[PDB]
Amino acid sequence: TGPTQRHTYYSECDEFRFIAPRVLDEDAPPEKRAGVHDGHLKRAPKVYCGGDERDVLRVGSGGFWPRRSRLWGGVDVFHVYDILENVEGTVITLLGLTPEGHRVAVHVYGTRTFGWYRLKAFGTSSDVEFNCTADNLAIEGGMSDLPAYKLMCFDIECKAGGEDELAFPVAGHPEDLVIQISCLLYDLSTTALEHVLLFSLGSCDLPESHLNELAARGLPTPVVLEFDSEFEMLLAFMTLVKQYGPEFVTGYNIINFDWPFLLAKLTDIYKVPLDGYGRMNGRGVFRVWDRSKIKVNGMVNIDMYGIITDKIKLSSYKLNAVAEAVLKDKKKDLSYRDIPAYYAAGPAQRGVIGEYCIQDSLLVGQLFFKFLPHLELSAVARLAGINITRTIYDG
Ligand SMILES: [Ca+2]
Ligand SMILES: [Ca+2]
Repeated sequence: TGPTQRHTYYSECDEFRFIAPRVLDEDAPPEKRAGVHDGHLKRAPKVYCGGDERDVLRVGSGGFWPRRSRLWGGVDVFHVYDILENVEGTVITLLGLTPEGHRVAVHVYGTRTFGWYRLKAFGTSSDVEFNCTADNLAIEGGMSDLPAYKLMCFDIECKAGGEDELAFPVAGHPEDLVIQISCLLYDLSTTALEHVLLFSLGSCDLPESHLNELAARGLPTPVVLEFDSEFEMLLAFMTLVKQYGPEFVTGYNIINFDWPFLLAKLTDIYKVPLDGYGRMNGRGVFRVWDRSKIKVNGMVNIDMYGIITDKIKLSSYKLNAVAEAVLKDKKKDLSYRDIPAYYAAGPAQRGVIGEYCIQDSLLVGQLFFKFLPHLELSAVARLAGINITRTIYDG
């Protein structure tokens, strides 16, 4: 039988373009440690974690990252945060959470924005889905606290791989690789940090001092996901994005750098269709366009750089200067000038790259929870009668 509408995200993958820095071949002689390998490889993408080893696209009990996924590849009151329009007649899809924290999509038929509602083959990555008409819906008065939506705060590190290692990385150059992704998952209602993930191209041993500091701050112990190539890492990040499905996503300059870089790699280098990687399982919007906008269906992208430049007056809006100014937190900064020499040194030094990548995402979380931009944007979305996505990206 299978799904009525085809899922277009990778639920399976048995061959891919393998691109990796040759310096990770710590067993190879120096004459062959320069540049990147770039070829095809006929095996399933895989991820390593703490000595254990899994296929990236396998779903089961032993997963290295959290999921909020009912369906994978077809295998098996509410609060609305976002609304999709699609054709089946025009169907209006309300995306949301119940008080229990189940993900819902309610498909409203017969038509020709943020708050609680009452009711009176899935098209999406939800736990339950409903067909109804607009008369089956009413605003649930007396409910105003946000359900347990999830925020993903993320940051990429890139490494230019051409004859100048200090050159600004260009996504269209196959040898300019994403080498790490920090991915911090928070509960948006309680503000609790629930997971600290570091995606790493190559082996990566975070330092004891960093692990002890996070433990002393009472924060979750980081999970390091190690990968042999850029595609396996990018596929796994997108797999987490689809499987965990953070309703809100934040970062610093993620709209003008991180998202455009990732999506350029995924689209141009690897030929991965992005239209099933949002909330919808295929034929959904997932696009960056030019400073940039972004639309990912079912995901609210909030760039803290935009929020902060709009809100504080500063001599510099570099994340470090902002952290010193706003949080009073004097972050020590790893230079982009350091990254190539550290990356080539071994898993301990790639661990130092990892620490600073995690610390960056942690500051952006603190900034996020200070300004609470989602509260400002949802308030405007309610008042102005438009969805929160359009509230951000339209004038
Ligand atoms: Ca960033
Ligand atoms: Ca960074």
